[PDB]
Amino acid sequence: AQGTLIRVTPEQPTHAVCVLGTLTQLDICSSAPCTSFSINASPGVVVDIAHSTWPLDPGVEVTLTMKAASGSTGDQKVQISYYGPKTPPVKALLYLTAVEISLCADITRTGKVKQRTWTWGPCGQGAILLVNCDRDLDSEDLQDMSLMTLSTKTPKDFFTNHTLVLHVARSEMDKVRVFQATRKCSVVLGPKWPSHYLMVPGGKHNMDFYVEALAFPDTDFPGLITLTISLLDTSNLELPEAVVFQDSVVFRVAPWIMTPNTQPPQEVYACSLKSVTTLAMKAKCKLTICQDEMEIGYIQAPHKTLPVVFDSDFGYVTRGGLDSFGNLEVSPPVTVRGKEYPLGRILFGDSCYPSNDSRQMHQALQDFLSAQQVQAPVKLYSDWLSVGHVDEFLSFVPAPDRKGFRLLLASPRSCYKLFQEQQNEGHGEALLFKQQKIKNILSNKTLREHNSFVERCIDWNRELLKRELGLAESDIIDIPQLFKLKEFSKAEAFFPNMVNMLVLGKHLGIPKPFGPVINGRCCLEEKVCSLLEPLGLQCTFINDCGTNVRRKPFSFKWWNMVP
Amino acid sequence: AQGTLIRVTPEQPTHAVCVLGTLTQLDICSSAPCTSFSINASPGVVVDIAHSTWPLDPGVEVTLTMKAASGSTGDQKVQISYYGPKTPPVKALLYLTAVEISLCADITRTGKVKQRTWTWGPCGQGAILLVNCDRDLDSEDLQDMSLMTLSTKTPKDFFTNHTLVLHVARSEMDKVRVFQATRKCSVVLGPKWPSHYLMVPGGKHNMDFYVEALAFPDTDFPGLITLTISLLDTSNLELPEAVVFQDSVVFRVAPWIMTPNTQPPQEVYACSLKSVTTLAMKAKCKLTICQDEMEIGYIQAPHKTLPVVFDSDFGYVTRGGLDSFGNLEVSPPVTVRGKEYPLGRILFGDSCYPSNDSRQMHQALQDFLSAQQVQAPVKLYSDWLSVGHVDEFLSFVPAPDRKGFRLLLASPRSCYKLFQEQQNEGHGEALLFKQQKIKNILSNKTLREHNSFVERCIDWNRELLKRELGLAESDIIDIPQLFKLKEFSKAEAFFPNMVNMLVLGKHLGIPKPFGPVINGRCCLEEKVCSLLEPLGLQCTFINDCGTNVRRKPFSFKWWNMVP
Repeated sequence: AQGTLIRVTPEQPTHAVCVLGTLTQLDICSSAPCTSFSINASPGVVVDIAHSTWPLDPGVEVTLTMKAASGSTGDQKVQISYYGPKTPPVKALLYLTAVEISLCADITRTGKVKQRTWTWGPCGQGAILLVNCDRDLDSEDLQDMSLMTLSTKTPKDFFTNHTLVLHVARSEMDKVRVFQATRKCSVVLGPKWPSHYLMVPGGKHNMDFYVEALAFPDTDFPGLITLTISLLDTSNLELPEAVVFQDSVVFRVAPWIMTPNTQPPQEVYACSLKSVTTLAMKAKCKLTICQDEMEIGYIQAPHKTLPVVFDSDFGYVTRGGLDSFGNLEVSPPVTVRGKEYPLGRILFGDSCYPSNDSRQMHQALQDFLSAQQVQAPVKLYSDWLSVGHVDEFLSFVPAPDRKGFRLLLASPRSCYKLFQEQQNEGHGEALLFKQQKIKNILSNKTLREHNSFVERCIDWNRELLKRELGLAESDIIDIPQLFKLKEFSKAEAFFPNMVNMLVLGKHLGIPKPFGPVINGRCCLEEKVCSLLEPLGLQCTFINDCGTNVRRKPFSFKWWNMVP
Repeated sequence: AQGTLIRVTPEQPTHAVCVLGTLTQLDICSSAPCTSFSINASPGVVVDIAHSTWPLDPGVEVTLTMKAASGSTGDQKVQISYYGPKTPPVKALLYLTAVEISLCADITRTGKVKQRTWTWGPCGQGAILLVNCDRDLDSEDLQDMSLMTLSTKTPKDFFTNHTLVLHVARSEMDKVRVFQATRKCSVVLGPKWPSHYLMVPGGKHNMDFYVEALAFPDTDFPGLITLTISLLDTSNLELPEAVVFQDSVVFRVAPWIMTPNTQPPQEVYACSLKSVTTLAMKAKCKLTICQDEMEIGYIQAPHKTLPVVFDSDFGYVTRGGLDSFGNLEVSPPVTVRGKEYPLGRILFGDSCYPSNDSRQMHQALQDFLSAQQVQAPVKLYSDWLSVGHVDEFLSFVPAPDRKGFRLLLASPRSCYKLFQEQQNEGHGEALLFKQQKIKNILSNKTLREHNSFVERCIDWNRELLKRELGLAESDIIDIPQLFKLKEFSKAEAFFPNMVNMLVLGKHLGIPKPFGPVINGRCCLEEKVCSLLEPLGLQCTFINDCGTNVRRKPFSFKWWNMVP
């Protein structure tokens, strides 16, 4: 393991402490007389040595390991006999005192307290801390926190000459807060003070501390917070305190995680019309009435997962229009050229390159999402849309076969083909919605070029999503949809944007495109179903849209990922 | 590689560009009639397809690759023949225009311009940028910068319908600056503007840009800066510009690197006595006269390495007493449990745990050194010394055998033994320097305890350095040295701190410890030589210390490391 080096002499005896679990090396030649030596000691001390030898080479390795906490000070002895030529010299005396000092937490992400660094994966190590989320003591308010325990086994009179201090680095104090459990609970470490003395009794004992995080990861906080325990010697009243042994635990603050439409819906919210309440109903989901300016995510720790709302028993964060959460989505779990993204991959749009007229999500948001590493953000292209949200051109719906989902991309092409197949059939006179006929729309050269330009933007995202999400054409479904360049050549929907749907599990709430009515049945409405129904989706069309959807957190534990 | 997807139809012909080096996929069924199809095209187009097949399955993969830049627009054709049952249908027409667009730099760290991400190591990829260091155009001022070249091979009339733009992300614009070489040089990308239009002529051409970094890595700058090139289509005067192809190069800003005493000295500096000029003389090193408040390091790029001074043709940085560069050192190259540290490992001291009376190096410095990753900083314990510099208890000198160096640690023990061996011999009356006799010093119980406490602090660093630098006792040498606790129980040297030496290569300038004179020869002075000389060091003692030492940069290229 790790440890110290003791120096013994024929001069006088040496007193020293040895913490169970550490490597105690012994320096024998330093103040030695005589050519060889012999080591004999108490039963509780296993004196192992290599090149138990007899020479006096300073290359000899004499390490001691104690087998258990002593009952009193100096229970174990180590006698160093120095002999040589034709003499029987001195015997160096060493009185050790073994103690047990374990600062331990839930390093095995299992909700139960049982290599000095935090490591990802299912075969990794490291306790986890949830950030404290609250807008404006005992278990009645400490189950959300992380338990850390300090157990000690030392001789009764041990803490008359040694004192334990618990500390955090000054650079991390403003990010954590530790509570001491008196078996009330008072704050011992925090933004205020970095260190604190523990009042610990000799013998077998152990106190509980409760830790919480005060900051999600961010551009200036990787997410690790370290708590160390120091065993200080204060046996000499004159000299200052001398650190005898340190040990620590490394916590990692849980990231904020977004939830994709492929997750079972748990609750829908709406603001002050009721096609949605009938939908949630069929969708086996709850429904409660009160604004799409926030996104419901979740933080998760072995001992507790907890919904957390993100705006600009619910947590909150407020980091801060491409600049709104309506331009924020998440792919479903996906694998790309090997690398596995179990929690999906966050999708948010902006522009191809920066200009005097380029919009983008505020840099403080982008940097934040990236800081949570677990869903490695992907920049799409949406700046081409008047409003600018990626939801205006994409969507994800649950599938029952391939990868388990399907990418829906708006598609002007799929609509011209549909209106064309419609004209050929003799319905070129059908009215959409001024109200234009399916043939004027088709003959409109100007409208045609516009969509042709939109096809380009969406197609550019088709390839982007294909690369970053590792998708295949077989994972994509083009939904017939038209567009029109209005404001500053920016794009708007030429009719209810259907790909801007409320995916509530397996039941979809799609905007009704009052399109060309054939056989008393809108062709678009009809086409959309012939694309989704064979997948199991239940298409229902509504008219207009303020809604949010709290969804079920991934069974997969974010910390088992391997970013 | 990476690329686009073209949609052809029997309707009309499709025109499109294809950049050499990209994957051009073809969508055939989208607007197809008829059950099978056939693909035939110009000689310059290698039409490869898999399940050249005949079916009409949307699972068929038809990719095109051009063999070379076209001479005019639409030099290559691709004819899609759609046939089936008992019919001979349409032939879809496609006119492609191949162009060459390579934005390339020195991705092979070789000083010569020849996977879209920056990677470390000897088998890695990624150009390197030096930060601009200057205190207060042509090659006369552009050899320190990094060359980036844009080569193009397109038909003469090509840029009448397409325009190239060079950009940096807004989040990195304030960290880079790009100059355009007109074959004067003017700024095109920088803290001011993120994008810029290139005025590029059709045919074969290539322009040079010169890049420089304006910020070393830091807690808010990992060190990567990305420059992308966009090929925009502006063939339709109505619609906005449409990105056709993007490519980029990823630069990494050179870290600031510190130089250990094991490096050959190149120049010593001193401020307004001359034992040092005689020393540099024997040391085969230059010498120039004018303050130890700065540290001379270096930045290094394949095309140029350049000395850079660090304070609070020389570069400068000013990030901002444990808080001074006198508490800053660097181990020599060393290997620890496998992990290799070729540029050494930065050593800087502070305290064991944070207190009301703990000192430490300003957090902005610590964070800075870490940001340069190349020399992964190690925190030692020095807060116990009145002044607080790690140089007061350690030093590194060049060795000719083992790892190539030797760790020198001050050692009160090595001095008591030496003064004791001296007393036994009958010199217990020798005067040190009030002037105390070698026996009063030895009998002094209070002085003895003090040093005993210092032994503890140094011994705690002995184990720290052993672990982090992977040292062995055989790599350490205790220099006899005494201490005394004065100011607030803080430590000071009980006689010229010898381990605070000016290692000028193989020639050492050690503080003279006017110690007990035996045989007309100070015992300490004598002991120090019997420890160093057999290693090749030339010990010379001076009396007191303002000096700095610019040293030779490691032959090893920092970017070949693997942090």
